[PDB]
Amino acid sequence: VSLFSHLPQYSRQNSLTQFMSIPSSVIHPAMVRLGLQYSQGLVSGSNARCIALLRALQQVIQDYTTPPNEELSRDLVNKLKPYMSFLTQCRPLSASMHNAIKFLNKEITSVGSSKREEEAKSELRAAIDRYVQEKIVLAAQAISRFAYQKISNGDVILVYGCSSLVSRILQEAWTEGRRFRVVVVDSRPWLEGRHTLRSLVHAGVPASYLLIPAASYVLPEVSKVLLGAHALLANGSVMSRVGTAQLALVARAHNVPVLVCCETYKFCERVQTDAFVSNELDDPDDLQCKRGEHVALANWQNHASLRLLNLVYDVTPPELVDLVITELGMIPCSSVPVVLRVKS
Amino acid sequence: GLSCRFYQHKFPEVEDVVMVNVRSIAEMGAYVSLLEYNNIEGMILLSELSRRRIRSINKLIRIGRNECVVVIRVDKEKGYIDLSKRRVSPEEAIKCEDKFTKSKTVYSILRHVAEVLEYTKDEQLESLFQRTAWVFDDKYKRPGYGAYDAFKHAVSDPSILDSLDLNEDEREVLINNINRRLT
Amino acid sequence: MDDKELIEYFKSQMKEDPDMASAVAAIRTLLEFLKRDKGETIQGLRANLTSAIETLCGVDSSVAVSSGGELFLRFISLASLEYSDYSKCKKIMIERGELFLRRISLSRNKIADLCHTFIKDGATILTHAYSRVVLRVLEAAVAAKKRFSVYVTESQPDLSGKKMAKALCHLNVPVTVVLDAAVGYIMEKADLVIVGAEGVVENGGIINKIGTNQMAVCAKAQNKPFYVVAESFKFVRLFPLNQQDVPDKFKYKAEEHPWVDYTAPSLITLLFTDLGVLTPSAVSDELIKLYL
Repeated sequence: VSLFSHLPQYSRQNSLTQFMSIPSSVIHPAMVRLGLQYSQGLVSGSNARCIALLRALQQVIQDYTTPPNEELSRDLVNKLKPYMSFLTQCRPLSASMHNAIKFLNKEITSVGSSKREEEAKSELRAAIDRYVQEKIVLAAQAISRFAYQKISNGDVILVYGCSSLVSRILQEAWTEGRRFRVVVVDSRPWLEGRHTLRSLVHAGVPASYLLIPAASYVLPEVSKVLLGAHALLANGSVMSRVGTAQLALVARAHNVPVLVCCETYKFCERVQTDAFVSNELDDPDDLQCKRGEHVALANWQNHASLRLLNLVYDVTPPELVDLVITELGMIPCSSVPVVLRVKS
Repeated sequence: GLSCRFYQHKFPEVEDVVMVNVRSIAEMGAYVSLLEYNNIEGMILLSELSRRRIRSINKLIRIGRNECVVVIRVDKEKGYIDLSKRRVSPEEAIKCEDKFTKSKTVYSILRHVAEVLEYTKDEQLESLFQRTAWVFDDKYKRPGYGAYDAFKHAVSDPSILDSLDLNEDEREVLINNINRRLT
Repeated sequence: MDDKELIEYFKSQMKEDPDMASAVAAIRTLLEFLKRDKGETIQGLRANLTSAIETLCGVDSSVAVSSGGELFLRFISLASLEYSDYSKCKKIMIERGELFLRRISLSRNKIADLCHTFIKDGATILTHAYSRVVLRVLEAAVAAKKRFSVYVTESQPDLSGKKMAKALCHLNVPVTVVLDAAVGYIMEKADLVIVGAEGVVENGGIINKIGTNQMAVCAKAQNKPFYVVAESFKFVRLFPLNQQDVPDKFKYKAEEHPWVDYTAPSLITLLFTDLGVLTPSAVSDELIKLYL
């Protein structure tokens, strides 16, 4: 597709460890394992990947030796770059990873050269642990406590895709002694809502399941819409998985409020005015349908004029969102920049 | 299961440094619970509210911590104690921590000793306290430290245990626990 | 003083001067309670003040009272208050409360001065119900040698619009009274809409007397400006979404007869507060700054 030809396309069946030496190499083995797991797709999620990367970085910082004359302050910064270039080669990064990169580089630079190696190592490990503890778990607990006040008996809540924060909030609210039922909507390049369906069924909550194109059929019954997010842009738009904007638009057409939950450490500084351009493409071979004998799109490379498109991200304007919940409270969507980054 | 005051006193005096664990945060002050004088409520007024600072915090990071605070005003009839934090010196905090640890160890070993006797309530625990440890610190005329050093010295000389009005049933368990913990 | 004395003082203060709002009466009663409290403790004083505020809110169900009490409590405690003596702290908070009371009584004139310049020459103004701040605004405007015409609504079920018109008569301005169901018919001739307020919410909307939502929708359907006059001590922490989410203790006063309704921020143009002139997006963080 010439429209999205600017973005690169990568396949998930290209082994990168074939030409690497077996008993360790320039790349630390922990990064090799992490990149292998990322490429195989065994670790998915906007928040688990950051934790795994930080754990690997802790492991590398544990095993380090200062050069005989060179100070570690610049040596570590120079050493870290090839590893994360390799990680980017394995799979494109996300906003949380970039923020963690910036914080870690700031911490590494800020250290003084008077201290010994062991003191610096201990301080860096303690700082990383403090960051992980403070910026993920406590924020989730505070967000759940804040959002508990907008759920009442007899409500019907609509969720899309899979998100850990939404499941945690719903399970805590149900345990607190509230009664309601949930509706799950799924798309069909991944089918990621089945995880949420299983978790909710196990928790003991009634639920319904359906596909995205029928969204207009069930919206007359719904009363609230709850959504997660991947990043927050400077102008106030919300970036998420493909299809969220459709749900927002149809809910607006049926007069249904929409709520968005996100953590404060995913705040970016980019500006975007359309749901295009800066996105990520995926493997086009997954769109092949397996319906009995009829298997179209097989060997689609034979036809010259046939193209398959696979987007991953979608930007939603702030005119279709009515409330945003963060660890600092609840605010209107248009007021995101005036509080999130005004502390600078 | 059991709970008893660390000292025979019921209320602290002025210019006293005490352990404190933050319980909840209100709009003007901090609701806290004391430990040495059992679970009793108290307020710490936030100087300047730390007002700009408090806007950007999760507001629940401070729940469940420990520090030393100084008592300024006391009202026995209602049960209200005024506390402060700025009026604290680190040298005093060192003795605060040391005394808290010593009292904690003494309380733990005494409670373990009384556990074997299986006190139904804490009234018998209070009687044991006033018959063994409170009388100890009264005889030594010093609070907290006297009982601790007496127990630490008795690990080699149990004869002093016979000086007090201690029954053999209590004495056996107490000697066993003292030689177990203190060693 | 006890609960009966509290209620007696509250009702007497309300009755003495009809030209006075509930918030000022609650603040004065709280100050009186502060000046007659005995004991040696801070938490005891806080508990007594909280109980007094609760028993005051119990008698009268209006939004402004609770916000005024909370703001009073927060404001009087924003100083050192460490010292060693109860009396010095008591005098300090008494002085702070007196200064706060002095500050409150200087907002209507500022609102009128800021808002009177938005009225054109020879214009038709539609308003709803009775509100003293709008009357002050119009008096200031007419003192500046301008001419205009005014429409009002009967405002069922207590017919306060007739009282508003009678008050407007002394200012020799042309005034008309229309039915409560003729708003859509009369919207064509109007030029701008000015209404009062009873409480400002987080997202920017307002809470007012029943019958404002339809006026706002009708004005939006024909592209007419919508203006709101409010006060600083009426900002409350609440994030309603629809008409159901309003708390029940404000809906029904002490067949359905609700007394108040909420209007969204997307149907409003400007807000004229004592802080200045704010777009609806500015309230979302001005409220955060205010509740220090």
